[PDB]
Amino acid sequence: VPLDGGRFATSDLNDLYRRVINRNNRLKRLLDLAAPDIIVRNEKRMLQEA
Amino acid sequence: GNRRIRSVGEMAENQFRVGLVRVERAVKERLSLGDLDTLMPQDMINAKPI
Amino acid sequence: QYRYTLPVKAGEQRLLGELTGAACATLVAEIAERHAGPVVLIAPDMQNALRLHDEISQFTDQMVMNLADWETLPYDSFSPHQDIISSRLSTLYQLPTMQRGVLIVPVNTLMQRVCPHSFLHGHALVMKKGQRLSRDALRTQLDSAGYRHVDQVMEHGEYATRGALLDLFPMGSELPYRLDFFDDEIDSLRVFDVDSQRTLEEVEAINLLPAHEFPTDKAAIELFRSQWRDTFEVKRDPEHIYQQVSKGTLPAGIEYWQPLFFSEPLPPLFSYFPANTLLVNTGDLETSAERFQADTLARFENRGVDPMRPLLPPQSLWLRVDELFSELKNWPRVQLKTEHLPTKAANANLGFQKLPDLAVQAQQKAPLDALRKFLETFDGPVVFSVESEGRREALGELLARIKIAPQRIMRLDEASDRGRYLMIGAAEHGFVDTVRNLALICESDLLGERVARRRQDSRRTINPDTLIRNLAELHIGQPVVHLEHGVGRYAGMTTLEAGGITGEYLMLTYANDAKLYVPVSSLHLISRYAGGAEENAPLHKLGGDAWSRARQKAAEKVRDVAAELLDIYAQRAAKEGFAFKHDREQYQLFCDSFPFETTPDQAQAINAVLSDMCQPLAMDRLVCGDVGFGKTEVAMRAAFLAVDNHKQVAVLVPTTLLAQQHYDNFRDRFANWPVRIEMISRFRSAKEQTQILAEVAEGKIDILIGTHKLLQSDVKFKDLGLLIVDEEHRFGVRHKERIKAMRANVDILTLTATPIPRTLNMAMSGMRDLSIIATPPARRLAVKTFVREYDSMVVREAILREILRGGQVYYLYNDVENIQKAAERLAELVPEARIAIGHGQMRERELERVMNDFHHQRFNVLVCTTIIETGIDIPTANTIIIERADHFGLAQLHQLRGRVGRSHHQAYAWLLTPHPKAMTTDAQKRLEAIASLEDLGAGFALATHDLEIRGAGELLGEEQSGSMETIGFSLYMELLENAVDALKAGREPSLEDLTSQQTEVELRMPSLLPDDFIPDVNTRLSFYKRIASAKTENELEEIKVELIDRFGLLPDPARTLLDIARLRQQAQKLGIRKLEGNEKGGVIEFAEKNHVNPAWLIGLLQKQPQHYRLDGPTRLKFIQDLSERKTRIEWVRQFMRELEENAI
Ligand SMILES: Nc1ncnc2c1ncn2[C@@H]1O[C@H](COP(=O)(O)OP(=O)(O)O)[C@@H](O)[C@H]1O
Repeated sequence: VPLDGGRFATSDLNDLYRRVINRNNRLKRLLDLAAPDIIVRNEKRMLQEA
Repeated sequence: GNRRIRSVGEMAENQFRVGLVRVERAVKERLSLGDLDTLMPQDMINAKPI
Repeated sequence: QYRYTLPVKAGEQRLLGELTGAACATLVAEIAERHAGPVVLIAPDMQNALRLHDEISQFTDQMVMNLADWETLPYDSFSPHQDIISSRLSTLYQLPTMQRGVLIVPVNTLMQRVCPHSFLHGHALVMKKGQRLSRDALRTQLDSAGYRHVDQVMEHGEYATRGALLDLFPMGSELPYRLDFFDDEIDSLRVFDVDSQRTLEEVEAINLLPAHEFPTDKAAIELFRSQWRDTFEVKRDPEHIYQQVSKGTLPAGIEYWQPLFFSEPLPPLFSYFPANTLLVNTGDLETSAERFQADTLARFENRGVDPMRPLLPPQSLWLRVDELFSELKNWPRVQLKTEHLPTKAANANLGFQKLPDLAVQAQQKAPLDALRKFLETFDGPVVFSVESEGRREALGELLARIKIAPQRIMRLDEASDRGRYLMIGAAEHGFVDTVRNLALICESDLLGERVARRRQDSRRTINPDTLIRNLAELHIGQPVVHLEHGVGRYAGMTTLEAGGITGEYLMLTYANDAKLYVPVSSLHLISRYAGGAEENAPLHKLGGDAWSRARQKAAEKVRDVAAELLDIYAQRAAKEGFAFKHDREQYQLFCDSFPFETTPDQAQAINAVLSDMCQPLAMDRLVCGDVGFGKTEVAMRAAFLAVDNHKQVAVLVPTTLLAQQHYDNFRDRFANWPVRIEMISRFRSAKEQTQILAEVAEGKIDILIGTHKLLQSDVKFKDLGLLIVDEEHRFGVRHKERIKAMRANVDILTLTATPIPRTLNMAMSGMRDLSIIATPPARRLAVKTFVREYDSMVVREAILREILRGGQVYYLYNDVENIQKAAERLAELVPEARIAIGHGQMRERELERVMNDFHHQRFNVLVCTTIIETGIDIPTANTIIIERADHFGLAQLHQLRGRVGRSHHQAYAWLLTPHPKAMTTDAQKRLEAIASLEDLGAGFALATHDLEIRGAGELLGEEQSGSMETIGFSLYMELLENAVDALKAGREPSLEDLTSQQTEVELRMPSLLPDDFIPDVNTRLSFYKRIASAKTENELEEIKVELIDRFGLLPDPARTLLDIARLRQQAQKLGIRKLEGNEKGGVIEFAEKNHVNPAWLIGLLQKQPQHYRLDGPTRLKFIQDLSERKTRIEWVRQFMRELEENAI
């Protein structure tokens, strides 16, 4: 919902969905580019914590 | 004889003393900061925490 | 003949004196060259030791080593970095028998005790082929180690000895080795099989070094536990050291629990000295040993607490001082010291007079007066002792100014009666040896003054009659000048208390009735008024603090970015990139010039670079990775491929220093190919700039390096084919794409350390490529990192841990106004450190002095701003202390963590924090991110932490970091392709050349089409096309009324835009090429074939010289108070209306 002052609601579940889909898309691209593995290890760590 | 009244002035004293402790730590770091020779006792202390 | 005999006795001392700087090094070189036997120099401290460690090799040729000391503090909580231990024991292996050689140990090490030699001669083996030893000798040494003779060896603890061939199967390795002794010597190192008995490898020197200095196995563990239960008391704790080692694992400082891992008394390393060894002394021991022992004890009862990790008494882990001075009567000893002992036997003072005042300055007219007046009157030979090779040429033309010829010799004995020679070495100070009249002069013997300059103090020279000569009969209300502040009204004398001292003072009233009470003692600062205006005198306000002057109200958006970024992006996506050509063997011969081997990830990064370079597409590749991972040679292989296709490689870096290293790297790597490589910065002269940039158009320089000077709207590459940009997270957006504005389909390759969020997001969203690198070639260190609260003793022990290692400390404060105070605040906190000051705002000569003196270890701790972020060398610096890590960008946090390290030494990094609830939440997220990731390869994911806490910036604007509620990327791509096919719809000229052919009409006034008037950036773009392509005022007005038709009224930015276009029409009509205007006036620059009425322009000049000056032939500076921009527009309008009325 807009807060009547030009911005939106807080709505933390959309924030968490945005965060998780960011990590997921970033990791998908990272596996697409065939990075060396130690990068995608801690990215999978980050997505799991997300 | 084990419980005492602290009235209006004593609590205002305590709140004022808490504010004084915050501003004296601030002005203490400001005084330990150099360039004292051009300093004044007005920019060194700030009326916001009191 | 030499000068002095030596101590050869059981305990004799040999006193030597008259010793100035760096003479002791060539003296002990003499000692080593004259004594058939070892030389062990005892050092007073690490620093001098390390300093002497490159001194002595300058003067002689023998193999010279330190003993690797444990790097830690006494009773510290840190492992000594096993590799160092591996170096430590190794030297300690050959220390019992080493015939010739020089070992420098410090009193920190020499007071330390070592392993009991049972473990070393039993549980370790280094053996080289040039070791003349027999068969049964090694047989009985294996027997004494406890090994078993099996003639078909398979088991740990076995060896074979048949005929001449000996075999061994150790505790350490799973393989036996064949020895083949001949003529009382070792003659094979044959790695043969456990069963098949044929050789795997022919070795010269076998290195079976134990994994620790101490026994580690089970029997050692129960022996240790027996010792601990005898000494300390065991508590039920899963972190207590007894249970911790009982689990088999190890804590950090475990080695400081030394003697429990042997159950023997520990030797003081004197046991490891050879038979007739010669100890040489430096400074004294009789001082430093005392205060080291005092520090040792003070630290011991400082941590003689804490049943979690209790400590042994220092009597086992060290000698006592008296114990040292007893064992120092067991060896013939030399004491070198810096004064004149009078006379006795076993004593000599050798003429080593310090150098006279030889110094250079720019203040005198001929700078080398002292040297030019010294050298003709110095009867002996003269030696020049330059450190570096290229710095040799820094002396080469310098003494050529005094016309004096250096010859390169190697040996100090090479001196003649009178001759001038250069010596390449590592000295620091010179001297005259008056025995042979020899003179050694260091480079640092030239620049003795690291001096600043004073100022102010004007009225202290005004001792005139107005000072009143301290009359003390002054009246009240007298306006009185007090020279530091100004004039007040004197209001009497007053007594005040001052902290247990009552006093009498002169109360003086300044402005806003602020009192000031100078003492009656210092009455001479006080002067009577001189202006004669005693009843008209002003009043100064005290303090002069006008900071309030930082309030508000600056506007922005003078120039739109979004349309132009969309334009350059559409132009790139419209045209096609260059398909490069690759030669196998020509590229392979370039690969041969690389004197290394590519790590496999580095290779495939290089392969992805070339297999994108050679394509019809345009390269746009991030080559992100951690610093020091080998990024540059990727760009080398890229450029070579580019440059052989004749494509004029352009290199961009954001500082002069990085350009300076890059010039060396490029020139040294391209040392065999017909390519000319140069650089440009502010350090280049204009006369060099004016030929380099001109020649760029001609183009025999193919590789050009520089700062922002390339992006200065004058550099014209004749055929640009490769952009390489380094150290990305700078450069805004405009500087980044300002080069691509020149050539739409240029290939761009961007190196970085940690990419900025915008270029990270745009790369990860498929717009640009990404190629990550990891796995550094040399095994570098993850320099342990901490984030702790500010604590005066924590920073103290950090400083101490670094300085008794011997290196230097970067201590960064990043506020120049108080760094002077913070210097002494640190300095009496650590009184034995040496602190100098360095920041970016000094006078640009003392800074270089500070950094070079730092580079020559003349002081230990440097207080600094973030000037060090420019990435200087000197890896001896090994500890960063960021005092207020609250306000520092996370990318350059990683960068500063990259500053320490660069060594096999374990670097450290303390990140001081304020109190956790005081700081910003974002700062806490930053510090949790930096405390999470301490590895190699973690730079990139740390940039993924930089993103997603600040928001990756807007995809079609500036401001690389920020949430900003941008253009959505799917909508971004749609607008992009719409621009693409609308662009290639009918071959529409790129907007950038509509910039170039346009006359310069800059007026410092906001002239654009605002986003509210036109939301669609394609439409605003094509309107920009139509206005700058419009060539008639009729078409300008038609476009204007069409805009009005489409969107209502015409706002002021649109109106100003359109009339500037009108002005451009008559500017190009007359020949008025360069028009700049401002508030103050501006410059009208005409063409060479201009429509200026010359006589009428002279009439303008002679009717108003204040508003018309020809400064140049066609440069007319007009000075007008153009306060209103409407008046500015009408002024310039009516002015060119006058000029067209006078057009010819
Ligand atoms: N494949 C390799 N094998 C051995 N050493 C390498 C290799 N690649 C790089 N190095 C070493 O690492 C350094 C490379 O650093 P460079 O790419 O010049 O800049 P950065 O320090 O930013 O990586 C060089 O000093 C080089 O000696």
